[PDB]
Amino acid sequence: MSSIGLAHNVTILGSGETTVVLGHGYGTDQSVWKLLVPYLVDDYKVLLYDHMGAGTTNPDYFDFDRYSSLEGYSYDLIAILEEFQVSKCIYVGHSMSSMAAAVASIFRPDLFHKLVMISPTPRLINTEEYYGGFEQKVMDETLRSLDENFKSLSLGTAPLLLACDLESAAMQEYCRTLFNMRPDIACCITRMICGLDLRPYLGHVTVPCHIIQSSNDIMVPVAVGEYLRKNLGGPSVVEVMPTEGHLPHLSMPEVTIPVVLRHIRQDIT
Amino acid sequence: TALNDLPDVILSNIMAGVSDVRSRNSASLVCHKWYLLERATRSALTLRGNIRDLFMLPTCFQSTSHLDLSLISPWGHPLTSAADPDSALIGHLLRHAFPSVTSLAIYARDPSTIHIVVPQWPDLERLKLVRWHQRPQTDAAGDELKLLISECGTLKSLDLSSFYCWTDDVPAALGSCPTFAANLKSLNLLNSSFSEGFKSDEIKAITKACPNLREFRASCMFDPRYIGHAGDEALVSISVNCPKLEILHLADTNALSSARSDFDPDEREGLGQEEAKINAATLIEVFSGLPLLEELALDLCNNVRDSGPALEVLNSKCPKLKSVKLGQFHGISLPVESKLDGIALCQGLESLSIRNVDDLTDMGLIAIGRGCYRLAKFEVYGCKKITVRGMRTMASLLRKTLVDVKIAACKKLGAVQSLKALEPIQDRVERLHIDCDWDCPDDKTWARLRYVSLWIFVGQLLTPLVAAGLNDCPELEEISIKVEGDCRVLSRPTVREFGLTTLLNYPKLSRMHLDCGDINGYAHTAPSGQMDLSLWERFYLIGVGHLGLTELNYWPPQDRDVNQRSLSLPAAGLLQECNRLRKLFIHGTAHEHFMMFFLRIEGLRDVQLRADYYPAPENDMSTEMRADSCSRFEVALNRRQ
Amino acid sequence: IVLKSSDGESFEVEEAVALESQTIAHMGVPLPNVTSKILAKVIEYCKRHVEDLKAWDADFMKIDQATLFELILAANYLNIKNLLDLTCQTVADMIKGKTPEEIRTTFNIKNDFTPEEEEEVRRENQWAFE
Repeated sequence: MSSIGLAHNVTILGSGETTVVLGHGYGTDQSVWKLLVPYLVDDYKVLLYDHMGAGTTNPDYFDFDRYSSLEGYSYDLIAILEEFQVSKCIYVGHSMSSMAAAVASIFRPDLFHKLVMISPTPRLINTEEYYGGFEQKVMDETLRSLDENFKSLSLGTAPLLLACDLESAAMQEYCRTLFNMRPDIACCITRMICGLDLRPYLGHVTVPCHIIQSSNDIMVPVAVGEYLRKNLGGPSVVEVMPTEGHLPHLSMPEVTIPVVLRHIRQDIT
Repeated sequence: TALNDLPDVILSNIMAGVSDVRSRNSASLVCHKWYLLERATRSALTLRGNIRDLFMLPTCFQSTSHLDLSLISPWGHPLTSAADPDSALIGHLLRHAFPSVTSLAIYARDPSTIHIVVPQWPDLERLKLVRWHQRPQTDAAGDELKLLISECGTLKSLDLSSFYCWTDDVPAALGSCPTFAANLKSLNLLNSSFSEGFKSDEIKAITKACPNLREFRASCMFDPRYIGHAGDEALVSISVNCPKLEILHLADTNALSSARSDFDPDEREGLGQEEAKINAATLIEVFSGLPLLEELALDLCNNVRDSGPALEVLNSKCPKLKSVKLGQFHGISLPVESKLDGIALCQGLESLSIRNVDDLTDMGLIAIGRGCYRLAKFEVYGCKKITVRGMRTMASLLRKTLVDVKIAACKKLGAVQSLKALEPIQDRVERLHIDCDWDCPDDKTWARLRYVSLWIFVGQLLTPLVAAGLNDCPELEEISIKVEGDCRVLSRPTVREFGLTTLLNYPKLSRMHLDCGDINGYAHTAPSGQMDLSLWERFYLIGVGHLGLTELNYWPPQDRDVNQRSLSLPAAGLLQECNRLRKLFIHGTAHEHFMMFFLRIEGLRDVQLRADYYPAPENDMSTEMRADSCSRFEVALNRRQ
Repeated sequence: IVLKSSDGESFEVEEAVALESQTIAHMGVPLPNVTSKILAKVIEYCKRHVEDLKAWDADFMKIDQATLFELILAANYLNIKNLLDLTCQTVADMIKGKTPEEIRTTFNIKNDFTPEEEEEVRRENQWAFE
């Protein structure tokens, strides 16, 4: 079949005129939707893909220059959607993948009908006037662990630093999956995430966005939802569910799945 | 005279004695005559390769009689896909490449694979079906196994011990053709993946359909809590229907579990601890009906009491008996004064395996040692009363023959006590299993010890092993470590490493099995203040690169709720440091980035991800494994020249 | 019964034991092939094989290449299956872990494989799990 499909492990499931595109967060793969896919195939056409950084993809295909910025991921999403004749899709994305889909909607408003976001964030690094993520001081430790791992792997030794070796107790959970790919790719993707700042660009997002957060989420502050709602250029709705952890759609499905299904099927936004 | 000048017949006789496949490959590269002789005399072949390049199959093995197709990459992938008309060519290709196959082992993922490959050899004698994935939904029962029944040949042995199906498929298939059942001499239904074992009625049907059986193994449902449990009537029917049985192995499905918590009555939440529907009189009748019995195993998870008289009848009515394995058979040996009784009267036993006997004391062990004086392999599991004195005395009694011992879960025998108790046979024991229980309260050269098996709880260190007594083992070539326990409640270990570097004490250690598959934790998301399984993988694999291992089987720990056994970054990084690995098998999943770490190993030849556990990853969207990743990894691995 | 070798050396033999060889039992005793030591060892071995169960059988093959070759070549003349087995499964144990070069060295065999032929044989051997 297509080289794009083989490169991104694209799978097409179900049937129907409406297509649902599921995008995992960084450090996981399309298998993170193993519990949501059964609830969708009976009434939606489901497209599952792995973005190029994922550990299930060929590390040779990973271009550091292309994927040092979010625009590369947005262009890859556009290319995948164009390859499979998908238009007006419903995109459900985890953290920082939904931001890539939002940028893609900025580029191609036609390809997207709505956006469902699970704990998104426009910028991950807190500033003086914006509290929507983590202090650069604590993300520096994660970057240092990734750099030490890459340095160890380059010399032929074992990369032995883990997210559980951090003392933040929230960076442990948030950065858990960043240690699930090749260390150099991990460093590149993590720096892309740290340098990301979509606050200027939120005004161009016109497609409706459905934001799903968690109650008192210790990783992504709940105020990010209100900030996004205010600064989005299209209709938006924020829902807070009683979940926890970095992967609610896999670890707590009996709570997360109904919320995602309701936001998929409700079109008012 | 030169070796090549010998007559070809005796040279072929020499070549048939070359069993190691590595040495056969070496010998095939000596000369044209040697290549021809090796290709003529190679009997067993285990096909290694990818499904994509199957049409590149070598045709030099025209004389192989045992063919094993269960390990073709991707492991467990369907060899034949029914949606493709081209799949019929695979059967012809296999028939042409290996025309003289009489024993076949194939991974029967789909019915089409069986229907296309198995009929290719009418003269097939033994068949082994392997399936760890889910059973496909069919119209009726037995349809998948009814494709086996060919009306142009005679199959003699069928092995379904690794073929997951429904327990009603087997009686349905055997009942559709009486000739096929009558031609069977061996039937291995001993699958631990059955959700429930065979019912009494199913066992009756299976035994009735197959009167000529010589070997019968089955995972039966003996628990009297469920309707249709196997009982006295089932055993009586087995004895009546198959008088010619030589091997009879019956076990409860939970008794076949890798995790001890599934069958151990101590570790079960009140499960078991209730008498099974088996009586001493019933066992007497069953043994009376089986005169040719040679190997007997009845591994139950429900107590049987006062079984001594039955085991006494065993000795008289079964003169050929050599092996006895008992599970939860109480009252096995209660000697009075100096009169032997129970299992101790079976003086012809060669191997005896005992599990969970509440009535056993030191005197029972002594009586077994004095009566079963030909015993060359003893195994005791979960006996709470036997202590070091009884075990040491029994070992001294059997000091001429005992070379295979296993002491597990015994309360009063820790590692130190077991190693002290095995003192009389220390210079003669070859295989040994002990539990790494360091907290149990209360010359030195293992000259012939070649294999050691260890069971240890999660989070326990291996370092006290050398101080326990296993110090000078000049011949130890293989050690198996099994780790079990729920680590979700444990805190971070105070010590950084498990202690695999403690195995540098043994110079000949080259093969290792590290089975951590029964560790339950959190895979990718720990809730809060918890540590995920990558920390434990690092803990249990630090220092593995220092050992000179040539072979390693590793079982990654699992998160039971998500049902995944992924390899993590520290595990792959530490396995990469094993520079002398020739074979590396990981019984779990690993994505492409971590699998590509293993290319740094210079001498690596056999690498595979074998998810031989139930249930297996169903598709590419359920785990991180991908078919393209496997193909690329194998292409790159077989490209290093 | 007394036997004689090829070079002219005459050796006595115990009876009954001689029925072990199906060729001998089937048919003084003018057998011309076994030469002294070979016949002595063969008869002595079959003698033990009437009553170290295998530890005498393993020590029994502590002889060198020449004696082992003579032993098997004449045990084929006596058609003795047990002797054939016990003997050949020593020339087989000497083809244990060893490179092709080492086998050629131990048995003085000379290579006749062109490099493409070796490439073909290695590609074929890649299809087997060792």
